[PDB]
Amino acid sequence: SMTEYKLVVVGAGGVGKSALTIQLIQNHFVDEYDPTIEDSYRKQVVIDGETCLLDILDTAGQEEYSAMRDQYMRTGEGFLCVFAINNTKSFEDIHHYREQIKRVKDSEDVPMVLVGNKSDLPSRTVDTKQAQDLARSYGIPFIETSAKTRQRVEDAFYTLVREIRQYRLK
Ligand SMILES: O=C1c2cc(cnc2NCc2ccc(O)cc2)S(=O)(=O)NC2=[SH]c3c(Cl)ccc(O)c3N2CCCCCN1[C@H]1CC[C@]2(CCCN2)CC1
Ligand SMILES: Nc1nc2c(ncn2[C@@H]2O[C@H](COP(=O)(O)OP(=O)(O)O)[C@@H](O)[C@H]2O)c(=O)[nH]1
Ligand SMILES: [Mg+2]
Repeated sequence: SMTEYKLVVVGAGGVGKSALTIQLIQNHFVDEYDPTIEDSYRKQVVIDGETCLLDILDTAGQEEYSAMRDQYMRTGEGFLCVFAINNTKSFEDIHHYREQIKRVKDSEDVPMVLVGNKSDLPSRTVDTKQAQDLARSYGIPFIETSAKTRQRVEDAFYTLVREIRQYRLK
């Protein structure tokens, strides 16, 4: 009695895609993780009484054109779109990742969660209000996380599972 969920973590270089994924799977914070390493991680968790197998792809994709990135966006069921709260450019980049995914899916309606990572850093440049407004405009949840302190790390991934589960009924 198990359900699979294929999750893809996307976002600009250095926002904490790897740190978030490794904190969820391995319960440690990576200080200086090779920016080019792209790996999948599988873990069983219980969410809302369901035993879930999470298959998570940690992407490191800054290529403009990539057959393999199109393939993982076709295969992925839900997308964690991560920016860093101290990097305005990473926040502006979200629009481009969302557009790429909608194009591959040929759908305006795709399970996504907006994640503002590095909430432990004091010098914020992205107002929580702007991030909430962007998420509202996309019709998706918004969560602020810290891969360093584990704040809302499970919540971000488990919220994305909940989004996928609900879309499966629509
Ligand atoms: O070759 C790709 C790999 C496989 C694929 C896509 N991108 C991959 N790497 C990222 C990449 C590679 C080349 C490139 O030019 C651009 C991006 S795939 O579509 O054929 N397989 C997918 S899509 C996917 C989603 Cl959407 C969610 C969860 C998944 O597990 C998943 N998978 C299967 C695993 C992908 C693992 C990333 N890899 C390798 C696989 C082999 C290895 C070495 C040993 C075990 N892990 C290194 C990582
Ligand atoms: N302070 C803080 N640093 C973080 C956080 N997440 C990641 N980092 C750091 O930011 C850098 C980039 O993280 P990484 O996970 O490699 O980013 P990726 O390129 O998106 O995979 C590393 O130096 C991490 O230690 C966070 O929540 N808080
Ligand atoms: Mg990385």
